[PDB]
Amino acid sequence: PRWLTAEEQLVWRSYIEAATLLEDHLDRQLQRDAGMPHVYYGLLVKLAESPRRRLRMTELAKYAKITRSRLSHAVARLEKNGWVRREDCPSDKRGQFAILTDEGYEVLRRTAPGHVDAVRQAVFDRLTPEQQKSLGEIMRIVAEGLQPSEAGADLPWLR
Amino acid sequence: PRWLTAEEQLVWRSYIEAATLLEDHLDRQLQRDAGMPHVYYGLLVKLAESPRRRLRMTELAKYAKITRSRLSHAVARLEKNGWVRREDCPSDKRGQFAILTDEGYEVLRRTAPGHVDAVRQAVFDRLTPEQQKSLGEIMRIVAEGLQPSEAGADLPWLR
DNA sequence: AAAGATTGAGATCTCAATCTTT
DNA sequence: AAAGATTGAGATCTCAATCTTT
Repeated sequence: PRWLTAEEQLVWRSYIEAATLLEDHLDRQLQRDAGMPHVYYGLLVKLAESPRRRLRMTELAKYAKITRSRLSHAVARLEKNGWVRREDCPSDKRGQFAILTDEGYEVLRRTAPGHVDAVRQAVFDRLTPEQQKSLGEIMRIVAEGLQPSEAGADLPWLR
Repeated sequence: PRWLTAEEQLVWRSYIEAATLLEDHLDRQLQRDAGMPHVYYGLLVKLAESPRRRLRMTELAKYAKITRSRLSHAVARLEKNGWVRREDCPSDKRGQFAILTDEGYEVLRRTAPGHVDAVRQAVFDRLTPEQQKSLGEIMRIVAEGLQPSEAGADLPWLR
């Protein structure tokens, strides 16, 4: 039997709040200004960044840190509104590509500045360089920790 | 209305991943070992901590940083499985109390150690004291920033 | 009216089952 | 068989509408 010290509780509690408030603030900013939730927007960003604006489903899920299932549903929804389309992998008749359409790229161009502001104002404008450095070192460890290479691990995109 | 440096962009990414992986890891740990998602478990923890193991709805929402709507739905679900019950406020026939049942308390006693481990292994076991200090200072600013007292704001529990 | 809280519908996420291809 | 990916059902969250009490 362990437990958390009161000091640790304060750290953890303030993490939980912050995260829950950020996701809320950003989801809302994106739902009004761009018509989609934060996770979806992130998918478009990752494709926009990819070679030929495309990425195979599992690779997309891996970057997003979500499950293939969630990704499929999300891309059905994004395909419906025309921001994304799908193609077959030619060498492997099993794979599928998610490709960002022109119109999808135009929604990023239209909305990103808004979304960037919101992410600035909530976070980066409030932290000294030292803490920005410190935040990234910290989250990278937490992330690294939760996606080890070790064999039979429970990674979302391998679910 | 400036741009984000590439460094800042990378910090932000690694934040998003970490958070998305933690919520995933903890939701799953709590869904198997305790039969409920992380946010719900939090509600039980806050009541367990409260005087008389009870708290009025809006107060509960304010601690949890969620909306009243989400809270009502969540407490219907917790009431159904018997971990929570409701009472009327006697002075104000408008208010409602959320009270943690005995059996609900027994689910915390049973599961907390598991949940604490999972939160240790993912986070605290991986950070030096300096970074634990640093994390809390950082998130507390982000949180404080997103819930100002200054009236014309969009706080979940006031939605 | 506004405050406290709930409701139902539709959107999304999770889980398990399924299909095809390797 | 396992890998890549999708489906549908049920669980949960959001949004707007609603009800009761102040």
